[PDB]
Amino acid sequence: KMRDRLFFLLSKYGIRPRDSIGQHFLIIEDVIEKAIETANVNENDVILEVGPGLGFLTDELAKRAKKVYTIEIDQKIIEILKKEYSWNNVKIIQGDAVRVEWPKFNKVVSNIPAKISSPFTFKLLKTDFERAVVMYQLEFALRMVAKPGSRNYSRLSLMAQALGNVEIVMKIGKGAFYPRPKVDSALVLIEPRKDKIVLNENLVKALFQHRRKTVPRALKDSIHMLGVSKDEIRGIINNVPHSNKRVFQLYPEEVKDIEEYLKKHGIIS
Ligand SMILES: CSC[C@H]1O[C@@H](n2cnc3c(N)ncnc32)[C@H](O)[C@@H]1O
Ligand SMILES: [Zn+2]
Repeated sequence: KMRDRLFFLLSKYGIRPRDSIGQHFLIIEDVIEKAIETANVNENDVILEVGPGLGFLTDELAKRAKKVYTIEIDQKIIEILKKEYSWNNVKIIQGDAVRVEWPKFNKVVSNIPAKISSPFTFKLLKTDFERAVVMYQLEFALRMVAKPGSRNYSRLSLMAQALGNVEIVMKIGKGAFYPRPKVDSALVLIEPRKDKIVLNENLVKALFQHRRKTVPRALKDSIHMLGVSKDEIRGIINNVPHSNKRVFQLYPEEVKDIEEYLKKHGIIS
Protein backbone atom coordinates (compact mmCIF):
# COMPACT_ATOMS: atom_id res chain seq x y z
CA LYS A 1 0.00 0.00 0.00
CA MET A 2 2.79 2.38 1.05
CA ARG A 3 4.27 1.31 -2.30
CA ASP A 4 1.20 2.55 -4.21
CA ARG A 5 0.25 5.62 -2.13
CA LEU A 6 3.70 7.07 -2.88
CA PHE A 7 3.19 7.00 -6.64
CA PHE A 8 -0.29 8.52 -6.16
CA LEU A 9 1.47 11.70 -4.96
CA LEU A 10 4.06 11.85 -7.78
CA SER A 11 1.33 12.29 -10.43
CA LYS A 12 -0.27 15.00 -8.25
CA TYR A 13 2.79 17.32 -8.10
CA GLY A 14 5.29 15.88 -10.58
CA ILE A 15 8.70 16.20 -8.92
CA ARG A 16 11.52 14.74 -10.99
CA PRO A 17 13.49 13.39 -7.96
CA ARG A 18 16.98 14.94 -8.10
CA ASP A 19 19.78 12.82 -6.61
CA SER A 20 21.38 16.27 -6.17
CA ILE A 21 19.68 16.49 -2.74
CA GLY A 22 19.51 12.67 -2.41
CA GLN A 23 15.79 12.28 -3.27
CA HIS A 24 15.35 8.53 -2.93
CA PHE A 25 12.02 7.53 -1.29
CA LEU A 26 11.25 4.60 1.03
CA ILE A 27 8.57 2.06 0.06
CA ILE A 28 9.08 -0.70 2.67
CA GLU A 29 7.17 -0.66 5.96
CA ASP A 30 9.33 -3.05 7.99
CA VAL A 31 12.09 -0.43 7.71
CA ILE A 32 9.96 2.37 9.17
CA GLU A 33 8.78 -0.14 11.81
CA LYS A 34 12.39 -1.02 12.71
CA ALA A 35 13.38 2.63 13.26
CA ILE A 36 10.33 3.53 15.33
CA GLU A 37 10.92 0.42 17.45
CA THR A 38 14.70 0.85 17.82
CA ALA A 39 14.30 4.49 18.92
CA ASN A 40 11.56 3.28 21.27
CA VAL A 41 9.48 6.42 20.79
CA ASN A 42 7.20 7.44 23.66
CA GLU A 43 4.97 10.52 23.83
CA ASN A 44 7.27 12.66 26.00
CA ASP A 45 9.94 12.73 23.29
CA VAL A 46 10.69 15.71 21.07
CA ILE A 47 11.93 13.89 17.97
CA LEU A 48 14.05 15.52 15.28
CA GLU A 49 13.48 14.18 11.76
CA VAL A 50 15.43 15.54 8.76
CA GLY A 51 14.66 15.28 5.04
CA PRO A 52 11.01 14.13 5.54
CA GLY A 53 10.13 14.35 1.84
CA LEU A 54 6.65 12.85 1.39
CA GLY A 55 6.87 12.05 5.09
CA PHE A 56 5.59 8.49 5.69
CA LEU A 57 8.10 8.24 8.54
CA THR A 58 7.24 11.78 9.75
CA ASP A 59 3.63 10.53 10.03
CA GLU A 60 4.64 7.59 12.27
CA LEU A 61 6.72 9.92 14.50
CA ALA A 62 3.97 12.56 14.75
CA LYS A 63 1.36 9.98 15.88
CA ARG A 64 3.65 9.30 18.86
CA ALA A 65 6.33 11.80 19.95
CA LYS A 66 4.96 14.74 21.97
CA LYS A 67 6.62 17.14 19.46
CA VAL A 68 8.43 16.36 16.13
CA TYR A 69 10.52 19.07 14.49
CA THR A 70 11.52 18.31 10.87
CA ILE A 71 13.75 20.15 8.38
CA GLU A 72 13.15 20.26 4.58
CA ILE A 73 14.87 22.08 1.70
CA ASP A 74 12.70 21.50 -1.43
CA GLN A 75 9.79 23.89 -0.70
CA LYS A 76 7.73 21.77 -3.14
CA ILE A 77 8.05 18.85 -0.73
CA ILE A 78 6.98 21.01 2.26
CA GLU A 79 3.62 22.27 0.95
CA ILE A 80 2.77 18.52 0.24
CA LEU A 81 3.33 17.71 3.95
CA LYS A 82 0.88 20.46 4.96
CA LYS A 83 -1.81 19.27 2.51
CA GLU A 84 -1.43 15.46 2.51
CA TYR A 85 -1.01 15.14 6.32
CA SER A 86 -2.77 16.97 9.14
CA TRP A 87 -0.50 17.22 12.24
CA ASN A 88 -0.58 19.35 15.46
CA ASN A 89 2.76 18.16 16.87
CA VAL A 90 5.04 18.67 13.79
CA LYS A 91 7.02 21.86 13.06
CA ILE A 92 8.60 21.78 9.56
CA ILE A 93 11.52 24.21 9.47
CA GLN A 94 12.31 25.41 5.89
CA GLY A 95 15.98 25.30 4.87
CA ASP A 96 19.05 23.10 5.18
CA ALA A 97 19.81 20.99 8.26
CA VAL A 98 23.45 22.16 8.51
CA ARG A 99 22.71 25.88 8.97
CA VAL A 100 19.17 26.39 10.31
CA GLU A 101 19.32 26.79 14.10
CA TRP A 102 18.02 23.58 15.70
CA PRO A 103 15.21 23.53 18.31
CA LYS A 104 15.48 21.54 21.54
CA PHE A 105 15.03 17.76 21.33
CA ASN A 106 15.91 14.48 23.04
CA LYS A 107 15.76 11.83 20.28
CA VAL A 108 16.66 11.79 16.55
CA VAL A 109 14.76 9.54 14.11
CA SER A 110 15.45 10.26 10.46
CA ASN A 111 16.83 9.23 7.12
CA ILE A 112 19.87 11.45 6.50
CA PRO A 113 20.84 12.67 2.97
CA ALA A 114 24.32 11.49 1.90
CA LYS A 115 25.62 14.95 0.99
CA ILE A 116 25.06 16.30 4.52
CA SER A 117 25.77 13.03 6.37
CA SER A 118 29.15 14.24 7.68
CA PRO A 119 28.55 17.85 8.88
CA PHE A 120 25.16 16.87 10.30
CA THR A 121 26.47 14.11 12.54
CA PHE A 122 29.40 16.17 13.84
CA LYS A 123 26.94 18.91 14.79
CA LEU A 124 24.77 16.24 16.41
CA LEU A 125 27.69 14.76 18.37
CA LYS A 126 27.91 18.23 19.97
CA THR A 127 24.36 18.09 21.35
CA ASP A 128 22.71 16.70 24.46
CA PHE A 129 20.38 14.06 23.00
CA GLU A 130 19.07 10.87 24.65
CA ARG A 131 19.09 8.61 21.57
CA ALA A 132 19.42 8.53 17.79
CA VAL A 133 18.31 6.08 15.15
CA VAL A 134 19.57 7.44 11.83
CA MET A 135 19.60 5.97 8.31
CA TYR A 136 22.75 6.29 6.23
CA GLN A 137 24.52 5.47 3.01
CA LEU A 138 26.23 2.14 3.81
CA GLU A 139 29.79 3.34 3.16
CA PHE A 140 29.14 6.02 5.81
CA ALA A 141 27.32 3.81 8.32
CA LEU A 142 30.23 1.36 8.11
CA ARG A 143 32.44 4.34 8.98
CA MET A 144 30.58 5.28 12.17
CA VAL A 145 30.85 1.71 13.45
CA ALA A 146 34.41 1.05 12.13
CA LYS A 147 36.70 -0.51 14.77
CA PRO A 148 40.02 1.27 15.59
CA GLY A 149 42.85 0.24 13.27
CA SER A 150 40.34 -0.89 10.64
CA ARG A 151 40.57 0.19 6.99
CA ASN A 152 38.11 3.11 7.13
CA TYR A 153 38.21 4.19 10.80
CA SER A 154 38.11 8.00 10.74
CA ARG A 155 37.71 11.15 12.87
CA LEU A 156 33.97 10.64 12.52
CA SER A 157 34.13 7.05 13.88
CA LEU A 158 36.22 8.32 16.79
CA MET A 159 34.05 11.28 17.80
CA ALA A 160 30.91 9.12 17.48
CA GLN A 161 32.18 6.27 19.66
CA ALA A 162 33.82 8.76 22.10
CA LEU A 163 30.29 10.00 22.90
CA GLY A 164 28.29 6.78 22.56
CA ASN A 165 27.67 3.23 21.44
CA VAL A 166 27.12 3.06 17.69
CA GLU A 167 25.48 -0.05 16.20
CA ILE A 168 24.01 -0.88 12.80
CA VAL A 169 20.49 -2.32 13.25
CA MET A 170 19.73 -3.28 9.63
CA LYS A 171 21.20 -2.93 6.15
CA ILE A 172 18.66 -1.61 3.64
CA GLY A 173 18.42 -2.55 -0.05
CA LYS A 174 18.07 0.06 -2.81
CA GLY A 175 14.91 -1.73 -3.97
CA ALA A 176 13.20 -0.24 -0.89
CA PHE A 177 13.65 3.24 -2.42
CA TYR A 178 12.13 4.99 -5.42
CA PRO A 179 14.04 6.05 -7.35
CA ARG A 180 16.73 3.38 -6.89
CA PRO A 181 19.86 4.61 -4.97
CA LYS A 182 23.19 3.37 -6.32
CA VAL A 183 24.21 2.11 -2.89
CA ASP A 184 22.38 0.41 0.00
CA SER A 185 21.45 2.27 3.20
CA ALA A 186 21.90 1.15 6.83
CA LEU A 187 20.01 2.00 10.03
CA VAL A 188 22.39 3.17 12.75
CA LEU A 189 21.46 3.33 16.43
CA ILE A 190 23.49 5.73 18.60
CA GLU A 191 23.04 5.17 22.33
CA PRO A 192 25.14 7.86 24.15
CA ARG A 193 27.46 6.93 27.03
CA LYS A 194 26.83 8.15 30.57
CA ASP A 195 30.55 8.83 30.75
CA LYS A 196 31.38 10.38 27.40
CA ILE A 197 35.07 10.75 26.59
CA VAL A 198 35.52 14.42 25.78
CA LEU A 199 38.27 15.04 23.25
CA ASN A 200 39.88 18.37 22.38
CA GLU A 201 38.43 19.06 18.92
CA ASN A 202 41.56 20.74 17.58
CA LEU A 203 43.84 17.98 18.87
CA VAL A 204 41.66 15.32 17.23
CA LYS A 205 41.45 17.41 14.05
CA ALA A 206 45.24 17.83 13.96
CA LEU A 207 45.85 14.13 14.63
CA PHE A 208 43.45 13.03 11.90
CA GLN A 209 44.93 15.34 9.24
CA HIS A 210 46.93 12.39 7.89
CA ARG A 211 45.52 9.53 9.92
CA ARG A 212 47.95 6.87 8.68
CA LYS A 213 50.86 8.67 10.40
CA THR A 214 52.57 7.57 13.60
CA VAL A 215 51.32 9.48 16.64
CA PRO A 216 54.81 11.11 16.99
CA ARG A 217 54.84 12.12 13.33
CA ALA A 218 51.25 13.39 13.39
CA LEU A 219 52.21 15.55 16.40
CA LYS A 220 55.55 16.73 14.95
CA ASP A 221 53.56 17.76 11.85
CA SER A 222 50.36 19.13 13.42
CA ILE A 223 51.30 20.35 16.93
CA HIS A 224 51.60 24.11 16.50
CA MET A 225 54.52 25.38 18.58
CA LEU A 226 52.62 28.23 20.27
CA GLY A 227 54.40 28.10 23.65
CA VAL A 228 56.72 25.10 23.21
CA SER A 229 60.32 25.93 22.28
CA LYS A 230 62.72 23.79 20.24
CA ASP A 231 64.51 20.92 22.04
CA GLU A 232 61.67 20.29 24.50
CA ILE A 233 59.14 19.13 21.89
CA ARG A 234 61.69 16.43 20.97
CA GLY A 235 61.53 15.25 24.60
CA ILE A 236 57.75 15.69 24.86
CA ILE A 237 57.25 13.64 21.66
CA ASN A 238 59.39 10.74 22.99
CA ASN A 239 57.24 9.92 26.01
CA VAL A 240 53.82 10.75 24.53
CA PRO A 241 51.47 7.83 25.32
CA HIS A 242 50.80 5.42 22.46
CA SER A 243 53.81 6.65 20.46
CA ASN A 244 53.92 3.33 18.59
CA LYS A 245 50.42 3.59 17.16
CA ARG A 246 49.21 5.04 13.88
CA VAL A 247 46.56 7.73 14.44
CA PHE A 248 43.83 5.62 12.82
CA GLN A 249 44.63 2.92 15.42
CA LEU A 250 43.86 5.09 18.48
CA TYR A 251 40.87 4.41 20.74
CA PRO A 252 39.06 7.46 22.27
CA GLU A 253 40.54 6.49 25.64
CA GLU A 254 44.06 6.62 24.17
CA VAL A 255 43.41 10.05 22.58
CA LYS A 256 42.41 11.14 26.08
CA ASP A 257 45.76 9.83 27.46
CA ILE A 258 47.62 11.79 24.77
CA GLU A 259 45.52 14.89 25.48
CA GLU A 260 46.30 14.79 29.22
CA TYR A 261 50.01 14.06 28.66
CA LEU A 262 50.17 17.10 26.34
CA LYS A 263 48.11 19.17 28.78
CA LYS A 264 50.49 18.41 31.66
CA HIS A 265 53.55 19.36 29.57
CA GLY A 266 51.95 22.77 29.00
CA ILE A 267 51.09 22.49 25.29
CA ILE A 268 47.34 22.94 25.48
CA SER A 269 46.89 24.68 28.85
C1 LIG B 1 14.04 11.25 2.35
S1 LIG B 1 14.83 11.46 0.75
C2 LIG B 1 15.66 13.06 0.93
C3 LIG B 1 14.78 14.15 1.49
O1 LIG B 1 15.60 15.05 2.28
C4 LIG B 1 15.48 16.36 1.78
N1 LIG B 1 16.75 17.05 1.96
C5 LIG B 1 17.88 16.94 1.19
N2 LIG B 1 18.86 17.72 1.58
C6 LIG B 1 18.33 18.40 2.67
C7 LIG B 1 18.87 19.38 3.52
N3 LIG B 1 20.10 19.86 3.39
N4 LIG B 1 18.07 19.85 4.51
C8 LIG B 1 16.83 19.36 4.62
N5 LIG B 1 16.22 18.44 3.89
C9 LIG B 1 17.03 17.99 2.91
C10 LIG B 1 15.07 16.21 0.32
O2 LIG B 1 14.48 17.38 -0.21
C11 LIG B 1 14.09 15.03 0.44
O3 LIG B 1 12.81 15.46 0.90
ZN1 LIG C 1 48.89 11.12 4.78
